[PDB]
Amino acid sequence: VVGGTEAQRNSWPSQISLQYRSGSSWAHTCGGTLIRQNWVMTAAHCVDRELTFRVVVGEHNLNQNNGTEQYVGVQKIVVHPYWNTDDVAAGYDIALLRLAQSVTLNSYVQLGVLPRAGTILANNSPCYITGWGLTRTNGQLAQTLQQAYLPTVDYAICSSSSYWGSTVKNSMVCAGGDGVRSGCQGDSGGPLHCLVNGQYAVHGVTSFVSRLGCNVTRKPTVFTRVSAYISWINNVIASN
Ligand SMILES: CC(C)c1ccc(NC(=O)[C@H](Cc2ccccc2)NC(=O)[C@H](CCCC[NH3+])NC(=O)C(F)(F)F)cc1
Ligand SMILES: [Ca+2]
Repeated sequence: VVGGTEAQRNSWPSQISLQYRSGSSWAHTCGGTLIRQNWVMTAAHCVDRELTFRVVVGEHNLNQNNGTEQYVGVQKIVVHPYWNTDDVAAGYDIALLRLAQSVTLNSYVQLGVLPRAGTILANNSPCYITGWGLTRTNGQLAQTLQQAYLPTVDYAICSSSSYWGSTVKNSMVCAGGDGVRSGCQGDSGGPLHCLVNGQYAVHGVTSFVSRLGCNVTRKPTVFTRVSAYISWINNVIASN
């Protein structure tokens, strides 16, 4: 998160860190959203490498014991059947991970509330992106969870010439684009939380930014529109 602020410890409890095994250690690669005590929603591109992965719920400071973390292994990865590694602009950048154990819910670990199927947010809707990714373009991971106020840019505006054009599809949410605040590498998979009827709901899964830089005027951060995937999500959790 470029142009972010430090999140309070309990503000966003459905946020997880997706980490992979590096030598004796574990490194953060992506965010996610806890959606069931044993299921995480993240972006499909986050698990395209065949790495050993773990999820950390209740995490705040990556590099420090918070006294609130639960570590759980990933048991099963279901990516969207239509996801293509070579074409992120096609969409379908969503995956579901079955955890090896059910996590315990407390004020640090909560399930994220999903939107009703088909819900589109009006332009300039109040949303927040959270994550541990790069705080500058080509910078470094944050060690505490950051948040940034990122209002949505609706599809007409976002798919216009000036903006993402043809690269954005109606299965995506655009948010931000002011050249100051943005999602950046390592925030992929994470939540875009939007305040709806007095309730925060997870409307985006972070998917991409520009090839030119994270915080670029008129190139909003792009998210998988979660409400486009509610029947697939339910259908996976029911069977698996
Ligand atoms: C400055 C220049 C090197 C530059 C190049 C690319 C970007 N970023 C990008 O275009 C964004 C990174 C990103 C994702 C989500 C949120 C924020 C940022 N990258 C993506 O869309 C890829 C998805 C690859 C799909 C194929 N397997 N994301 C990533 O792999 C991740 F996790 F590291 F962030 C930003 C800057
Ligand atoms: Ca920690």
